[PDB]
Amino acid sequence: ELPPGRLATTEDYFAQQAKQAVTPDVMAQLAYMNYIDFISPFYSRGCSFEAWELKHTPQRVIKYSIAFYAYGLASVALIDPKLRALAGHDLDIAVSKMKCKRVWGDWEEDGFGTDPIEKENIMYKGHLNLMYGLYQLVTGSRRYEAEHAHLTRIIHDEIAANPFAGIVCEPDNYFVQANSVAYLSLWVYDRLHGTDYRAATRAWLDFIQKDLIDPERGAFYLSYHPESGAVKPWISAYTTAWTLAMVHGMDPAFSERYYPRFKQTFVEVYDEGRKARVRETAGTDDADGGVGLASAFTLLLAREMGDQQLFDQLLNHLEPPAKPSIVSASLRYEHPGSLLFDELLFLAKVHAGFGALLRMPPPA
Amino acid sequence: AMAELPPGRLATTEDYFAQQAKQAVTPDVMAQLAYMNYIDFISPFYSRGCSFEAWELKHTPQRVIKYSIAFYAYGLASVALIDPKLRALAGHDLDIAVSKMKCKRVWGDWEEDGFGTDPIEKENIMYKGHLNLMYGLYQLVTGSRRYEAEHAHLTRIIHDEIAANPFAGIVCEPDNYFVQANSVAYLSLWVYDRLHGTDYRAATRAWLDFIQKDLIDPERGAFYLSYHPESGAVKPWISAYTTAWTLAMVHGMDPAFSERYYPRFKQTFVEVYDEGRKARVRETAGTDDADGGVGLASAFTLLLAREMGDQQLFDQLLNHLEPPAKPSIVSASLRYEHPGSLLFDELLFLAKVHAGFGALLRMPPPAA
Amino acid sequence: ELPPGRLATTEDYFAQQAKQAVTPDVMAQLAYMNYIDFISPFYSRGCSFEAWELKHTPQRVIKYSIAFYAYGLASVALIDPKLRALAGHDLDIAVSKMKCKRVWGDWEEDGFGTDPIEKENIMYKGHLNLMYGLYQLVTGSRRYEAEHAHLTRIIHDEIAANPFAGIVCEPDNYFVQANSVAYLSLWVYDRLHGTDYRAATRAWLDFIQKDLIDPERGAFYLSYHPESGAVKPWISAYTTAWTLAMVHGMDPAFSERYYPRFKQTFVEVYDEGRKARVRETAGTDDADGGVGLASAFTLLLAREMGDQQLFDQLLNHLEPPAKPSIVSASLRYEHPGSLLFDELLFLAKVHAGFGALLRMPPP
Amino acid sequence: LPPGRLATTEDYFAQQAKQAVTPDVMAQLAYMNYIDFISPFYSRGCSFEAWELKHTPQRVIKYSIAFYAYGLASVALIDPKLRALAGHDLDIAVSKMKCKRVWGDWEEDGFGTDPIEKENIMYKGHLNLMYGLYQLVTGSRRYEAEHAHLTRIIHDEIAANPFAGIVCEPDNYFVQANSVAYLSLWVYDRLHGTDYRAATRAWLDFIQKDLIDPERGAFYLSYHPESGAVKPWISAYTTAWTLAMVHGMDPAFSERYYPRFKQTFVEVYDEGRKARVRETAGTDDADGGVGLASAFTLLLAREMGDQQLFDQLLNHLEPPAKPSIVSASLRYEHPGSLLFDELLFLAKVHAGFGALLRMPPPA
Amino acid sequence: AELPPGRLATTEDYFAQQAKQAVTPDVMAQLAYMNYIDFISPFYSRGCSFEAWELKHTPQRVIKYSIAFYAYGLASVALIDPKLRALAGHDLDIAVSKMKCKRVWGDWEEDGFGTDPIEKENIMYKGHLNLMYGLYQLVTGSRRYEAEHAHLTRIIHDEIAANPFAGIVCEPDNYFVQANSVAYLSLWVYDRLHGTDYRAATRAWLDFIQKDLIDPERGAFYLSYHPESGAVKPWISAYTTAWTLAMVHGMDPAFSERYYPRFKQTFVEVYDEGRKARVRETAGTDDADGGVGLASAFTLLLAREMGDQQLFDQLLNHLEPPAKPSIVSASLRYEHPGSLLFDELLFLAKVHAGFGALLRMPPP
Repeated sequence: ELPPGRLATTEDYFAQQAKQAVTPDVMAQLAYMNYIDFISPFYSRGCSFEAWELKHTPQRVIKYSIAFYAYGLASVALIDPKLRALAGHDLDIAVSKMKCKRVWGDWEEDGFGTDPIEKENIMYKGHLNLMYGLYQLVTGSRRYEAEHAHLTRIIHDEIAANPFAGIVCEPDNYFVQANSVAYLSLWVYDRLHGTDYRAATRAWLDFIQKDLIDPERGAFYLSYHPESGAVKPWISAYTTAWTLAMVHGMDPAFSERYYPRFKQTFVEVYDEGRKARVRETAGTDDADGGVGLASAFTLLLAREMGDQQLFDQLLNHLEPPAKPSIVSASLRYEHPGSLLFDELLFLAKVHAGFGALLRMPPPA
Repeated sequence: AMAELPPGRLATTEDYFAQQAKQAVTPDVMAQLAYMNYIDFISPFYSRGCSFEAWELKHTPQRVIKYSIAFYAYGLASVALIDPKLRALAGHDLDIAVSKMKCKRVWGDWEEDGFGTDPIEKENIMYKGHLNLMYGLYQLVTGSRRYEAEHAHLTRIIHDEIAANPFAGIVCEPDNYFVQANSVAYLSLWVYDRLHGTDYRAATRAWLDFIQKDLIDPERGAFYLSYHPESGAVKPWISAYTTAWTLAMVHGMDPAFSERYYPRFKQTFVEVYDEGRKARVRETAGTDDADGGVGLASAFTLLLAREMGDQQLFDQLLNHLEPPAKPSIVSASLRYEHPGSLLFDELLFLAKVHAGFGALLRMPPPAA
Repeated sequence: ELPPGRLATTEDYFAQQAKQAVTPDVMAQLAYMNYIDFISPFYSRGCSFEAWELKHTPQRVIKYSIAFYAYGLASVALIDPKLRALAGHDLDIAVSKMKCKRVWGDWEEDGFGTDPIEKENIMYKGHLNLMYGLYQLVTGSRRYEAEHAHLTRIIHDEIAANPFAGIVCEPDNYFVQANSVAYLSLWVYDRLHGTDYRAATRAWLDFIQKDLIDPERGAFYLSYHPESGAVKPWISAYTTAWTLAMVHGMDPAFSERYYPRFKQTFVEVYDEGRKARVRETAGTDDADGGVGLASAFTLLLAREMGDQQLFDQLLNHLEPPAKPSIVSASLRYEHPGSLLFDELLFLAKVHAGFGALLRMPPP
Repeated sequence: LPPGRLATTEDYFAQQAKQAVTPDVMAQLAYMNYIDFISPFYSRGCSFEAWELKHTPQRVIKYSIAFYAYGLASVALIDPKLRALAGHDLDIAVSKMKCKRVWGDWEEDGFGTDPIEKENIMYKGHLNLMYGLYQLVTGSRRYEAEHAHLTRIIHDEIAANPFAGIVCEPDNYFVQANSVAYLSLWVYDRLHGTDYRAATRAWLDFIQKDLIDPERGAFYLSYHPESGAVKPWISAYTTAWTLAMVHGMDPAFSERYYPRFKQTFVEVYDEGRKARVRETAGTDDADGGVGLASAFTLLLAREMGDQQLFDQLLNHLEPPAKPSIVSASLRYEHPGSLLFDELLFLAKVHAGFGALLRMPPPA
Repeated sequence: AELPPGRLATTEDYFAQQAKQAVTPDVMAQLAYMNYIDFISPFYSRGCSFEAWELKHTPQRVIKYSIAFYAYGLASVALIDPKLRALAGHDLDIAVSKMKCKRVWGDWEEDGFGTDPIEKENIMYKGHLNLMYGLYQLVTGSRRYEAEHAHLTRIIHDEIAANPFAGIVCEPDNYFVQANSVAYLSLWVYDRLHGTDYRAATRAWLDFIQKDLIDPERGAFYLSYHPESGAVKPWISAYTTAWTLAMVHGMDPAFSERYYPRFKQTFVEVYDEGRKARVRETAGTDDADGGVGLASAFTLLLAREMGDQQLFDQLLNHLEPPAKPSIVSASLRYEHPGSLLFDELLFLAKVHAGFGALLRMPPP
């Protein structure tokens, strides 16, 4: 029923919404996130990052950690209405910390500018914009509404000005997965305000199927560089898994077309069908190369696509070697196997689908 | 059992509970006062200056220094009641405690976290609640008006913030409300009223009604971890160290409140073990693990057992906490080889001397 | 025939341009250079040097690392038209990083000035000027054309003002290899613009064949110091190998004359003809003394001169002990034997010749 | 000599009669003076390498300089041929004592930017005694204006206070720090024919109330005038230092308490050969607290003329510290306390604080 | 002549270099260490870069001595081999440039003595700088530093004229005979270049240092003099005496010839059946090379200055073999240098032509 190192069944994770209750291990993760003074990640809105120092999070990855926690908390709010207020509180803290210079300051240290939202920098500010929207869908609070409208207009105006569809992270550095976050943030703003910023999405989905995708492999190239026209000629599994998951919330048929191809290209089923692991690129047998996140993002994609078999296989690969334990009702891993480990396992366990988040029942 | 001395214990529970009646501290309490006061530069109460070598040597985290100073101060106030011959020394140490508490090393996390340059103007009640209680206890012990103008100013900030808030009490930064931090601030208003004949303590009844209605699970006798008034969230876990601290301070203001919940608190959290000889405290529900979270459930429950007059539980807890830390006396000064938690020597000192918060509130004026 | 411990045969490297495809290990090197967020050397145009921190590159060597990667990327553009846009993008990043104060700021820290291009400093600004030109040959982009024109004129004007042929790196410190880069940059500017800045080259080639070369040994002296007149009395293999490789792009006959003499002076064939290693100076049997780059620059010169036998012998010496491996389609060395290791083995495996780069067809 | 003793007690006590320091005292002066840059008395500049090498804590440097200075003043009385050297070293001691490395804890702790304006009597009492001893040894008026200014600050602060003496900070009064300040007034009066010392009788009357246990011959650790507190532990090092300096001003005072002090704190052991000093009551442990009870008792035994206890204490202190003489300079491999070489030097030479007050004028 | 165990070349070979007009191969390998490798060789650049000294762990306060002793050796290379004179001049230009950098003189300001290291006092620094200016111009004929040389020579002349004792202090109350020896020799060199008579002050100084500063029977100087107190530190010093007698031999040969045999009896220990020698730093000890640890190395320079081939051989047999020299790629390294300034002082003693020969160097 449960192999060593698994805490709950795949059936149990997929049934949380129908039961209106998170699993006990998800509650223990929420306790890790919230319980201990000063050192839990969601203790305070202040510019303190002790939880991330303790996990040895690299500075450039903090912005991804906060965002992926926020996306998981939005699904907790949909699963269990009794945890919606807590999830809203944690989302307020997530937005507050995301705005701290420890999180965005690499933009200035690299020489690109003193203001991280004014131009470009869509990985940072796409996540921030999606977070502002999810906070307001969950709580009904207008605390960040003026900032949200301002950043949504920046994103709209940059897309409208560019001859390619979307926005760069820096001059000649375009990433499809960073764009996927920014476009989903426009769908959320439209849900809140009755606007049509999402009308830009069709041009983007047409553009990314042109030279940014390998159609036979169902896989995006690593990056695009508009000034040279270059596409870096390696396909990327973690890039593809993230992008197809977010796109499925905006154009389900797009992701349904490429998902089986993606699986054939990258996913290695092993141990008699019990486990799976994901190769990061073509022309290798090695799993989880590059940034080391192909299997963890494919676990999120399997959840988004409703693929219980692949979800179970990947969590059987990822969770047992990391040695979970529950101490004083809080979850810890002795041997996290990647960056963003507890963040991505939490998000995949609770994820209700990006379309379900867009359609979240309005706040009491 | 209260007159037995287990291995790793320095004085009996009977001896600690008899100190006020005998008008003398135990020898190990005196040896703790020697640790606190004796060696130049490195003892914690050597000087009023902004020097923290004693805390560097113990590896105290910056955010915990304010609690270390405050818990030492609360124990020093009880030393003043136990032995009139030590009351002047306790007053001198309280002056140093207040002076160090005002140093930016102690409060400066407020500014580093981005909340402001002034740690008392608004919010921040754990820091400024302890500072306000310290100002009051210093003046009750000494009769000195050295800090009276600052005490009046901070008492009025606290009074005005309570009056302005729609919930009863003050936050620790927007949407972060802690019952234990508020308990300190309310007790500080009782002390100001004792010194000045005022009625700032009239706010207390609305606060006790609010925390009993909304923030306690009355059947378990246990408070929830925290309240977040903007979102309305209550973090849905009960906390033993939060509850032990809050019930101990509340017992000084409304004894009946803490007497109602104390037996239920013990059933919820306290594990008696070793054939009744020892006890250890679980931090939350749904676990068998002792002293999770911040690791202070047993140490705060030792203070609560002293406040409630529960000699049996005090003995059990001290039998769990003290022997593994390996106390000894060297050159008439107390040392521990293996302190078991943050705030270890501070909380064991406080629990060994504690006269009760009601007795501190009523401290008779000093001899001329 | 694949020699032990090698990734590809010498025949395979020399056939890349005819096959219009890089070898799989060259592609794996391009993956190392480009793939991983933040830590790959060609991730961003920003002033971030994590890739160089992870390799323990000394500050003073970063400028050479960037330039030698750039020179290899220009040959990738000629080998495979389908990788020309990638090579162009990487060259844009290389120019951007080369202008960062982390790269040039030793000039100011040493006390020489706040502006690294206005005078002297030809190793830095010679490489930057060659990189501006190669970027524009590969891409057709005029992004850096005004900066290129400005720096080409500074180089022209300094050559015209000096009584010796060329430019110093600081007062009394003249290096033939740094001048070779600067002169090659004038040939590239002339290819792009139809100018005649290269007309200064003949006076320079005449000058360096006086007190700066031992013509019998085919070897340059370490350095010249025009204020004292001093020539440092040691011959240098890495100085000679670099200089003869770049000179072969401007005056092939010069390098054809000295190359066999250079090999007799410095090159030790060993292991029954299978391997070779290069002595850095005369009067020693030790290989790869000094900066430790004689064998690696001789690998580049063997490629420039079309010498497949010596190329094979040197790569059999250099590559196996460094323990290459390919993980997730990206190349790593466990034990690089020198500074600039992956840069110089990359450049020598792809190098099409400096004259072929000069004559690169438009995009 | 028993292992780790360098000279007999008879030899130390006979130095003034022989007009010569012992060879180990000369080897200590060589440690103090010989090696460029790293000897403590090499230069008058604000360099503290000797103290960095001994790991002296910042707050202890002011005591180290002062105790060296007090030993140098006795060297000047022992051997007229070393009086000029002792004066030169005293000039450097005063110069270094004024450096912010030495006094700057006053500002870092938040008490003020001026270390002499008010309070801070441990620092400025030692500085004022040093100014006086420098002028007694040399006849130089180099520091006379500064000496007059600081003497007047001390006189005016004593006159303003309702308790007898001066605090180190508000509510922190130390009898041993006051003993230094009062002795500095006796030295100023010897030099100038003034009567600043008239304050001494009120101070000796005051410290024999709540600050001393007369039956034990022991001072309490500290007094806190704002609260009235006297810390309730007696202190051996505090008592030994205070009785030694007081014996120079009121010999009868120290003679009254010295036998009681010895009964309270001194343990003779090893068949009468050794002695060691407990720091407080209610312990069998020697040298607790700051770890200086035995070393200050060695100074007190010298001041009181107690050759037996001096020998017993030096037999305890010196051998385990493993002295040796290398190139005519004294080193200790295992100093047992802070201020170790300073206090053993001072006790070996000390002529008595009254003898320093009566020092004949220079030749 | 037989090569003693562990030596690179015979004493006969070092003493024959000037007559043969060629340096020995190990001296050439030392010049290669000094000049060959980019960035890390000490004489690579005129810039304020000290990597060579960082690699040897040279203390900051000793850098000024390292540069000066290299410079004095280079001046003798110029006399030994006309073909190396231009190289020696180039290296001397770099030596002067580096000597002027704040890393070299800045202890003067850090210790609190002033912002200008030449205006007054500080004769060890500025005496060496002044001698280096002169030797640079004798070797090259270059007037690059002539204005600075004239300025510093006048400062030294004016300070000697103002003082009631003969010479200049390092700091107030600290007078060192060896530091003064350098400053006086610098006046002889300025006079050789300019036909002036700044050297006229030398006789008063030689008279002065033969009073309380010398033990005439032992042929040994006291460690230091302190004019404000009148103190003379009561220990005689071998390294002080060896350096002073070497430089004085270039100005008053008879002075050093008088005291040299006495100095040897006082301090020099011959051992190993006459094969080796080592030098005691002070009286009243059997220990060799106490204090700063340079008595044997400075006595090797003095043996060379005085033409004493037997003592030179004995001292080099003591100093060089245990330091484990080797030649790698034609460049000299020591595995175990025995003291500060080790490769500098062995280089200088191996080439030294005599301070009188340097003073009278024939033109380029």
